Amino acid sequence: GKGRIFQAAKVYQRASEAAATNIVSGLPPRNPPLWLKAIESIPPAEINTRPYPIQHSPPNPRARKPRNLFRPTKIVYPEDELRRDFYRDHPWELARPRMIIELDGKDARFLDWSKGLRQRGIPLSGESVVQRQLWLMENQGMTKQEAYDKARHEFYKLRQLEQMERRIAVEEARMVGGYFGKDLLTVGMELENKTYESWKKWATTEIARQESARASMY
Amino acid sequence: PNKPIRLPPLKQLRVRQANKAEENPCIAVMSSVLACWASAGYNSAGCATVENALRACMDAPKPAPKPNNTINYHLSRFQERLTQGKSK
Amino acid sequence: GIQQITNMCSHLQNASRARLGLTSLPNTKYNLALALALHRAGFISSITRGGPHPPTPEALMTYEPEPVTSANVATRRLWVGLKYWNEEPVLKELKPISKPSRLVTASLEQLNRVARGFPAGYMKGLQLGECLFVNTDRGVLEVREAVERKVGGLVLCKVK
Amino acid sequence: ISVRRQKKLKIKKKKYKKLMRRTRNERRKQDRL
Amino acid sequence: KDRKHANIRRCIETFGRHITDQSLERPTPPLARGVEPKPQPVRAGPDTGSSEVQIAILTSKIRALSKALEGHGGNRDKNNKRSLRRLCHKRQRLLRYMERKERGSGRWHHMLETLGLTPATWKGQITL
RNA sequence: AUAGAUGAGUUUGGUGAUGGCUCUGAUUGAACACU
RNA sequence: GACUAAUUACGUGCCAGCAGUCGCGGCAAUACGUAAGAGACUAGUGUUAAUCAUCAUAAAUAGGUUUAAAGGGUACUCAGACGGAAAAAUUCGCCCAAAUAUAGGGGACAAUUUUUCUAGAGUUUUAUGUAAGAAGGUCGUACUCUAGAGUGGAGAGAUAAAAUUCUGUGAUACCUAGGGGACGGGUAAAGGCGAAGGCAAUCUUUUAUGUAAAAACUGACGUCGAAGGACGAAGGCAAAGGGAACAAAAAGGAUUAGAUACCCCAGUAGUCUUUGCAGACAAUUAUGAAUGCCAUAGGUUAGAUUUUUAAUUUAGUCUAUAAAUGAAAGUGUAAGCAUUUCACCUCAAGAGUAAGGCGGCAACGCAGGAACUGAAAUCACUAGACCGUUUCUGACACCAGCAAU
RNA sequence: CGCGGCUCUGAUUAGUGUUAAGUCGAAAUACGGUUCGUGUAGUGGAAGUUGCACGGGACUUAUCAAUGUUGAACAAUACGA
Ligand SMILES: [K+]
Ligand SMILES: [K+]
Ligand SMILES: [K+]
Ligand SMILES: [K+]
Ligand SMILES: [K+]
Ligand SMILES: [K+]
Ligand SMILES: [K+]
Ligand SMILES: [K+]
Ligand SMILES: [K+]
Ligand SMILES: [K+]
Ligand SMILES: [Mg+2]
Ligand SMILES: [Mg+2]
Ligand SMILES: [Mg+2]
Ligand SMILES: [Mg+2]
Ligand SMILES: [Mg+2]
Ligand SMILES: [Mg+2]
Ligand SMILES: [Mg+2]
Ligand SMILES: [Mg+2]
Ligand SMILES: [Mg+2]
Ligand SMILES: [Mg+2]
Ligand SMILES: [Mg+2]
Ligand SMILES: [Mg+2]
Ligand SMILES: [Mg+2]
Ligand SMILES: [Mg+2]
Ligand SMILES: [Mg+2]
Ligand SMILES: [Mg+2]
Ligand SMILES: [Mg+2]
Ligand SMILES: [Mg+2]
Ligand SMILES: [Mg+2]
Ligand SMILES: [Mg+2]
Ligand SMILES: [Mg+2]
Ligand SMILES: [Mg+2]
Ligand SMILES: [Mg+2]
Ligand SMILES: [Mg+2]
Ligand SMILES: [Mg+2]
Ligand SMILES: [Mg+2]
Ligand SMILES: [Mg+2]
Ligand SMILES: [Mg+2]
Ligand SMILES: [Mg+2]
Ligand SMILES: [Mg+2]
Ligand SMILES: [Mg+2]
Ligand SMILES: [Mg+2]
Ligand SMILES: [Mg+2]
Ligand SMILES: [Mg+2]
Ligand SMILES: [Mg+2]
Ligand SMILES: [Mg+2]
Ligand SMILES: [Mg+2]
Ligand SMILES: [Mg+2]
Ligand SMILES: [Mg+2]
Ligand SMILES: [Mg+2]
Ligand SMILES: [Mg+2]
Ligand SMILES: [Mg+2]
Ligand SMILES: [Mg+2]
Ligand SMILES: [Mg+2]
Ligand SMILES: [Mg+2]
Repeated sequence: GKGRIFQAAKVYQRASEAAATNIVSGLPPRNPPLWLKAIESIPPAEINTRPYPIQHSPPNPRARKPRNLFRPTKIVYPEDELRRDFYRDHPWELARPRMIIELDGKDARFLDWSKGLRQRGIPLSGESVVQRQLWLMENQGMTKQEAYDKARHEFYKLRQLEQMERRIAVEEARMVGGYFGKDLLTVGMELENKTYESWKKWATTEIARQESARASMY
Repeated sequence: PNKPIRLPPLKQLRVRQANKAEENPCIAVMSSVLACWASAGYNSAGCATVENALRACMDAPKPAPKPNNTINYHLSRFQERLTQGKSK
Repeated sequence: GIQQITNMCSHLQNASRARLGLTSLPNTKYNLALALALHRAGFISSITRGGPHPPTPEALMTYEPEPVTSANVATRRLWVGLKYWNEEPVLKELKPISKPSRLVTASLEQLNRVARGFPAGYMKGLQLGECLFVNTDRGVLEVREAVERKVGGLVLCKVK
Repeated sequence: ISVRRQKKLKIKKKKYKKLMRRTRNERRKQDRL
Repeated sequence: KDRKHANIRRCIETFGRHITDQSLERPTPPLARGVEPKPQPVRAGPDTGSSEVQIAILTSKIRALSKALEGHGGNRDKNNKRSLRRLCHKRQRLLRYMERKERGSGRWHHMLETLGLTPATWKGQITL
C-alpha cells in the first residue's frame, strides 16, 4: 500500500474524545481547541460512495449484463449534430476567431432566437445559425433542411454587408485625406522575405557540405 | 503498424550522452597519410601535401567545448506524465 | 439453492468494499427472503426488483416495477441500496456458515446460547454488532427473532 | 526449491543411477533386475 | 464440408421435431397422472436444438471422423483420437438425458432404429 | 453449568515469516535415589 | 547464567565435571567442585518412564500447497460428491423436541418425483481469423557426391596462436551438366492455434473444439472427477529403410603442474521415414479445473455496431495502478472476496532409498517404509561487502620521461 | 511326509549416518571465469563432464543521430520586473 491512512474526516470525533477527560485523572479537562465548537454543527459530507451517475442518453435496453454502470455518460445535445453539419459546409468559418472566455456567465438571458440571427452579447457566427435553425425546426415545425436553408441564407446577407463596409470604409476615407498603415497583405510578404533569406543561407551551407562530402567518395 | 508504446515506470528518464561526442579530427587525416604511404610509398612526392596536412592539425589549437544540452532536466519534468510513472 | 445465498453474501461484501451505492442480485425467492431480513435489521437501504439497469434513483421507492411474467423473468434482478455511515460500511462482513457442501442446522436451545456470546455446535457466540440470520418455517428471521418465536433451523450467515 | 537445494538431489540421483549401472551384472545373476 | 452441412439438413428434416409431430403416431411421451394436455405456441422456426437432431448430427460427424481414422495412415492421427471420444461422449449425455425425459415415446424409438443407436452408446462408459 | 479459551526459550550479520524441538500445568495400581 | 523465584568467595583451567532447552569450562568461572547465604516444597523432596494439555503440530468443529514441506503431464469420462427459475405430490427429512418419543403441528429449507420457465449447458444459420492434427504430392536456398583427359597452377582450411588435417593422383578459388538427402530465409508481432505435449516453406484432400452478431430451437440436458483407457517433449529400445548435414561414443592434435574436459582435424550410434514398445521432464504461469463476484488507465489480437473520420462493444492477451490482500517480493480478469470438487503436504536428514509386488525386450517406471543420527533445516526482505560486473571519480595508481636498485 | 509362510544365521558383498585439525581436485554461489538446473543417454579416481530437447529459479540488466522551431512586422493615450 503506497497510500497513507488519512483521517481528515474524523478530526472532530478524535479531537472531541481527546478533550473529553484530562490525562491527569482527578482534574477538570482543560479547555478544548478553539475550532472544536466552530465546526460542531457542520459534519463532513459523505465521500467515496459510487452512485448511479446521471444518464444523458437512453441506456441500451438490450444489454443483459451491462458494464460501466458507475461511469459518467457523455453530454450530447441536438445542437451537436447541427454544429457538425454547418461547420463542415463552412470550414473557413473556423478561421474567424471566437472567444470562449465568459465575462459573467449571464449571456443566455438576452438570447431570443425568434427575432433573428443578430443577438445581444454574442457575435454573428455558426452557433447563432444553429440556434436559429433549431428554433425554426421546433417552433415553426420546419424540417432540418428547410430550417437550415432559411437561417443559413440570413447568415450570408449579414456577412456580405460586413465585407462591403471594409472596402467602402477605406476607400471613402482616402477621399478626404485619410491614410492608413501597412495592410495585412504587405506585412505577410515582408515576413516571408526574412524567412526565405534564412532558408537560402541554410541551403547554401548544406549544398557546400555535400560538395565537400563528395570529395571523399573518390 | 502500431504506435510507440507507453514507457513502463522507470527510475529516471534520461539520455546517457546528453551532448554529442566530438571525434578528434585529424585522426582521419592520419588515416589518409597512412593510406598514401601504403599505395604511393613512404619516401614519395605525392605524400607531401598529405603529410603537411597532418602537421597542420597538431599545431592548430583545439576548439572549445560546446554548451551543455539541457535535455535531461526536461525529461525529468515530464517523466511521470509521459510514462506510467516513477518507481522506487 | 444455498449456493445463491453464498454468492449473495460474497457479492455484498465486494460491493460494500468497493463503496458502491447500488448492488444487483439475481431475482430469486431465496435471495429476496434474506434481503428483507437485512433490511428489517437495518443493514441495507432499500429493495426493488427491476431490469438489468438500476431504477430511477430519485424515485427508487416510487419506482413501479412491471409484472414479472415468463417473457422477462430472465432479466429481472434485485437492486439493493447499500448503507455507509461514518466513513465505514454498515454491511462489512457477511461470512456464510451453511455452504452447499454442508447444511448446518441449529436448535432453539443452541440459538438461545449463541444469542448471548456462548458457542454452541458449529457456531460461535455473538459479540457486539454481530448478527445471525436463521432460515426457519417462519421465514428468514434473526437469531433473536427466532428465539422469541421459539424455533430453529438452517443458519444462513453471520452479519458483522 | 532453490537451485542450491536442487543440487543436493542432483548428487543423490547421480550416485544412485551410477550405482545401479555398476551393480547391474551382480543383480542380473541373482535375478534381481 | 459441403456434405457436412447437407447432412445437417437431412437430420433436421428427418428427425426435426417440427416434422415428426405429424408423421409419427405418438411423438410426445405419455402423460402422467392428472396432467392434462394444453395448447402451446407454435415454433417460429425449424427445430434444430432437440436432442434427436443433435444426436443425429453427432452421428454424422462420428462417421466421417471414424471413417477417416480407419483409412490410409489413419493411426498416425493421434490428436483427433480425442475428437472421436468427445463426440461419442457428447452424444452419450444427450441420449442418457433424452431416455428418461421421453421415457419410451415414439419420437425416442424412431431415432434409435433409424440411426442404429444401440444401448452401448449411452448405458455405461465409452472406452476408446 | 454463564466464565472457559493465555504463553516462554531456541535457526539469522540483522528483520519478518514458516516449522519443529524443549520448558511452563495436571496426573500415575508407578519404580529408583536421599530421607 | 537465562527459560526460572534466589549470591559472593575460594579451588580447578575446554582438564575434572554440570546440562530439560540455549549452553558453561582454554589462569581474576554469577553456570563445574567445596564453604556460607539466599529462593522454595515439606514427611515427603527430587529424578526416570508414561498419559492429557502445550500443538489450528493430520485442522469434522478448524489449516495449508507462486517464491518456505505440499497442484497430478493432460482432459474427455463410469462410480461418487456438488449444481438454476415458478409451482405441486410424497417423506415428515429439518424445526417445536424430547427420553433412540406415541400422536401431531409448522413449510422456509432438504431427499425422490411431477408440471411449467429461460438467465447455465448445447444445436442450426458455409462466419471472419487461425504454425492444432493427419494423408498424398511438390517448391527453393545452401550443402554434398559424380562427371568435364573444364579454366587456373600452390597453396588451402583451422585457431586467441598452433598442431593433427586437405592438396601436384591438380586442392582452395571460378564454372558447366547430372544425382542425392534432410532442412524452412524474409513475412514475424507484447501475434495466433490446440486438453496439454506441442504446432511456422508450399498445393490438393481430410478432422474436433473455439470466437463475433443477430434470430430460431432443445429446456438444467450442468461442474469437478479416484480408477480404467487414450494422448504425451527430447533421449532410448526393436525391425526394415535412409544417410547430405549435425553429432553422444571411440580416437587423434593442442592447452595445462596434471586435462577426463572447455578449443581443434575428423567421426559411429542417433536425429529423419514406416510399425510397436517405453511413459520419466524446470511436462512451469515453480500458481489443478470450474462457477459467482470487485474500481480504473494505456497498449494489443479476431470480430461486431455506429454520424465507419473516430468512438461504443463481445471474447482473448500483456503492462501500470486503486480498494484490498500478502511474511514480504509482489499480485491486482487474482497470489482478492466466496464456493464446488479432485490431487497432494505434516521438522531436518536417511529417501523418493531398501524389501515384497505390478508394468516393461531392456533401460527403467508406478507404488512405497523403518533403523541409526540431529535442534534445528527452510523462505522473503534489509544494510553492507565482494564480482576475471556496468558507468564514474580522486591518487607518481598508471602511461611517458629522467634517475636509481 | 510334502508344500507355503515366518524367525535366527551365513562365506562373500553393498549402501548410509556420525566423527574439526588426513589426502586428491576446485564443481556451485559474481557473466564464479565452459550460463545454471530438468529429463534422457553416455563418459571419468572423485567433485565432474558431453550429446539432444526443455526451464529462467540469467540478461525488461531495457534510457535520443526525430538533435529539438523568425509558429505573423512595427508604432502608439495600448503595453510597463
Ligand atoms: K543461540
Ligand atoms: K512432477
Ligand atoms: K577438377
Ligand atoms: K485417471
Ligand atoms: K584428448
Ligand atoms: K483489453
Ligand atoms: K534403504
Ligand atoms: K609509485
Ligand atoms: K559447471
Ligand atoms: K572423449
Ligand atoms: Mg516446494
Ligand atoms: Mg509424421
Ligand atoms: Mg543471510
Ligand atoms: Mg532470576
Ligand atoms: Mg548441580
Ligand atoms: Mg556452583
Ligand atoms: Mg500427608
Ligand atoms: Mg501444473
Ligand atoms: Mg502419470
Ligand atoms: Mg446434492
Ligand atoms: Mg409433519
Ligand atoms: Mg415437512
Ligand atoms: Mg421461447
Ligand atoms: Mg447460452
Ligand atoms: Mg473458413
Ligand atoms: Mg461454427
Ligand atoms: Mg585440365
Ligand atoms: Mg529434395
Ligand atoms: Mg511449451
Ligand atoms: Mg520464418
Ligand atoms: Mg483457443
Ligand atoms: Mg417446454
Ligand atoms: Mg469435464
Ligand atoms: Mg518419442
Ligand atoms: Mg526414435
Ligand atoms: Mg536399430
Ligand atoms: Mg563435426
Ligand atoms: Mg503407449
Ligand atoms: Mg516440455
Ligand atoms: Mg484433474
Ligand atoms: Mg498470445
Ligand atoms: Mg500486473
Ligand atoms: Mg489469501
Ligand atoms: Mg523427508
Ligand atoms: Mg524395489
Ligand atoms: Mg511415487
Ligand atoms: Mg542488497
Ligand atoms: Mg614508468
Ligand atoms: Mg646492494
Ligand atoms: Mg556377513
Ligand atoms: Mg568454478
Ligand atoms: Mg560456471
Ligand atoms: Mg547441461
Ligand atoms: Mg546469475
Ligand atoms: Mg532477473
